[PDB]
Amino acid sequence: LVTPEDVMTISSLEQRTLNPDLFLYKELVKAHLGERAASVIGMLVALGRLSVRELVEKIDGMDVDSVKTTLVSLTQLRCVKYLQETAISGKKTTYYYYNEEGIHILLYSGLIIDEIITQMRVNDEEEHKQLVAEIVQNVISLGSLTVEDYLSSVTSDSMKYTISSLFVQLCEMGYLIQISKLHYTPIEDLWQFLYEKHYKNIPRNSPLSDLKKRSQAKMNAKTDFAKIINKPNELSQILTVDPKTSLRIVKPTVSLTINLDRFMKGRRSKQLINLAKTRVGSVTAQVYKIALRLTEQKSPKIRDPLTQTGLLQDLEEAKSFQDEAELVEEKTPGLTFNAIDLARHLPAELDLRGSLLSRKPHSASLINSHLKILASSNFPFLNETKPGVYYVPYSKLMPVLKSSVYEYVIASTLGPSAMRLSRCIRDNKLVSEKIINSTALMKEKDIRSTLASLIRYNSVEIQEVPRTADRSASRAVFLFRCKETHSYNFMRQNLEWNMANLLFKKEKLKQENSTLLKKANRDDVKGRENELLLPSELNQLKMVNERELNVFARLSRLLSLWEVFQMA
Amino acid sequence: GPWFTDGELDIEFINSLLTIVWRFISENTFPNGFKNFENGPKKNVFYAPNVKNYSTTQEILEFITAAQVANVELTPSNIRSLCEVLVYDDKLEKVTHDCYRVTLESILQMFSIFNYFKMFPASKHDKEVVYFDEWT
Amino acid sequence: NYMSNLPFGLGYGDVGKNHITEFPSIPLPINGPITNKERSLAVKYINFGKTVKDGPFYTGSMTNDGIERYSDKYLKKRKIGISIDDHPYNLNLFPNELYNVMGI
Repeated sequence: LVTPEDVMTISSLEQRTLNPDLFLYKELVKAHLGERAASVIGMLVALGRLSVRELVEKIDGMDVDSVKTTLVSLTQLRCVKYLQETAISGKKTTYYYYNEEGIHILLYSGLIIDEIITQMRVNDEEEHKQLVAEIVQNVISLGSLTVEDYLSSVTSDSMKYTISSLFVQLCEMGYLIQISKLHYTPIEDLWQFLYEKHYKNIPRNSPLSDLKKRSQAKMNAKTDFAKIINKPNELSQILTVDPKTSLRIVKPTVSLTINLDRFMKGRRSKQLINLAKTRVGSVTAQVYKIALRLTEQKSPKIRDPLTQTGLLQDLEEAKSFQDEAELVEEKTPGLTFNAIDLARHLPAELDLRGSLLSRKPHSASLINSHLKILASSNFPFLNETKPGVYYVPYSKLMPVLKSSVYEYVIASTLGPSAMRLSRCIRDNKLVSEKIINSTALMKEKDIRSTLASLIRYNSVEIQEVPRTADRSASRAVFLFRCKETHSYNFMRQNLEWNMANLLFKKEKLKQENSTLLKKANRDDVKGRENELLLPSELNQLKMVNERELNVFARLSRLLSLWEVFQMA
Repeated sequence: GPWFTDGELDIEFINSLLTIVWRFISENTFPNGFKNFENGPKKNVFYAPNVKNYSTTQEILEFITAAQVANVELTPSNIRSLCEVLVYDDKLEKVTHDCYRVTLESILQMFSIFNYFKMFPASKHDKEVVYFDEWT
Repeated sequence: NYMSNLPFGLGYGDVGKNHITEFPSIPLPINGPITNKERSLAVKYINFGKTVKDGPFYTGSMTNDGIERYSDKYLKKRKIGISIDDHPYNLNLFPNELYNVMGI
């Protein structure tokens, strides 16, 4: 029998009570930056809005200078949002939020550099690959990197010349967007500042009443918010200027911050292409690998255009947001392409010749045929507004993609009868104790055993059926439901908690191998680990290094699971 | 029908039905069937869009009745019940007019989450092993 | 007496032990064999974070003898840490409360 002292030390029972959103973020900041910044960000998660004095009176650290230093480090890491709220009757002071997405630059760092290496059209050259890796590593380590610092830093002018050359590309691609006030304030506070001005702008005694003045105010606020959000999300105003007898230059005074949105567009394209690689054979899966790549650069917002997180969705006539989202998806002409547009970007390796069998050389007919089969596929990959020119829809692809990914996660978690039952519970709305038999015809014993093994999560919702006025589930039989929203919720807590567990294990192994790792990460020791080292200590360092390579590999494999459930 | 037998749902008998209805569609849908996936991923061929690669219900009824494997006559409603049973377990994809298609079946039978039989557990007394039931 | 209540499908041997597994066990499939790309991903993970800790972005720190040994006289200094205020930053991204720490 397991000792209570034995558990909670090897069983990790005290970690099972940790909220994953606090746990993972606190662990990431603790591992990367420091303990004080970790405490600051953890307290910011525990209490969303707080001033510096709230930190002083809620954390062990009460010094003003020290909390100033740690908070400015956190802000420089793009992990903290601030706003200066003004009380007109006295002195005003600023508050502090926390940047949810800013810590992904820390988390996605290895993936971000992996895609900065993999994506580029010119990657065979070893020097170019290494320097772009270094430049992205520097920009993510420093937050906002400036060419004013970098160009003076580099010693060779020709090397300096390539530096200014890569940046214009990095800003067009979207990997480098001009950081501004928009990356440090909450969405709903922006919306409230844009919502109150237009209520104060109305002169009195209008013929309209509250209902329609509020309608026009929210309409104008939506318009101006869309303008102020669409100006800096895509822009080239930094790079537009060009001096006389010189190459195009970006503004050197401004700060360049590595972006995240287009990188996650690329990751989503990678996961869709991986789906295709699993779904269809490599003859046309290799074709699909680039079919999204010519639309991923200007792909629209993934979950919310930030006009849905800062305000209540809707109460009456609620479908407006989905309607306008799909309306813009159909209106945008750049996203739509023809086969002539895709023929110019196909690589030489792909042939597209033996790909089609019409009956039981970059030819624009055949790529169009792949495009027709993509749009005719059961999963709505493409839509055809006009003959020949198609576009990628997201008004209906997102629910089905979420269902597929969650369902196959449940399948990998449980047994084949269990995935079969979930499939029935999904396709058959509101199944019952006899509808399961009529739609399954499997063995009721294992069906119910897997059902019980599946009730534990937020997978299927139970119901109480009162035969009398008083509600007793024992007196009369009960039915089932779908309630997929709780299921999509669960795949956030469990996966985030697991990622936090991986980070915890890594940091704890670091804590118990501190001296060995310090003697490892030394300049003269580096590259010379097999000489000035004892036999047993060298073996220990080797095996623990393999162990942390293993934990990073498991971390990387798990990182292909949560971004999908982070969409809307 | 025959699925009711001795008050039990015929573990062995019903399973062999679920693995004979799809088998015909797996050689019928593809230009060469499953041998087209035997040469390798990069050498398989696919049908053109306008071709009627889909199978209808009458064809499956005729196949399952001429095969004489169930030793029982099947109503079209009964074949719809069978396809309703197997529309589950990632089998025949549901298309309008009762049409079915299979895409990664050869990959299953023989991170890319949709196929994990090529990825094996840690299989070791080591640590850092993740479990989906650890959180509950 | 609460002991006669038993469903027909349930037995008597299974009940009474309870306890449950110390940790629920379902071997996950995300622990698969390593690749060269995944090993290099682990490597680049290792260089990152270490990069920020060898940089000035730590803010976590919380033989200290009052007498200076002759060895410590004319001895190599450990390292001149680049201060938080030393590193140039942009004023417009940072709050007014945070201006006083930087060397302006």
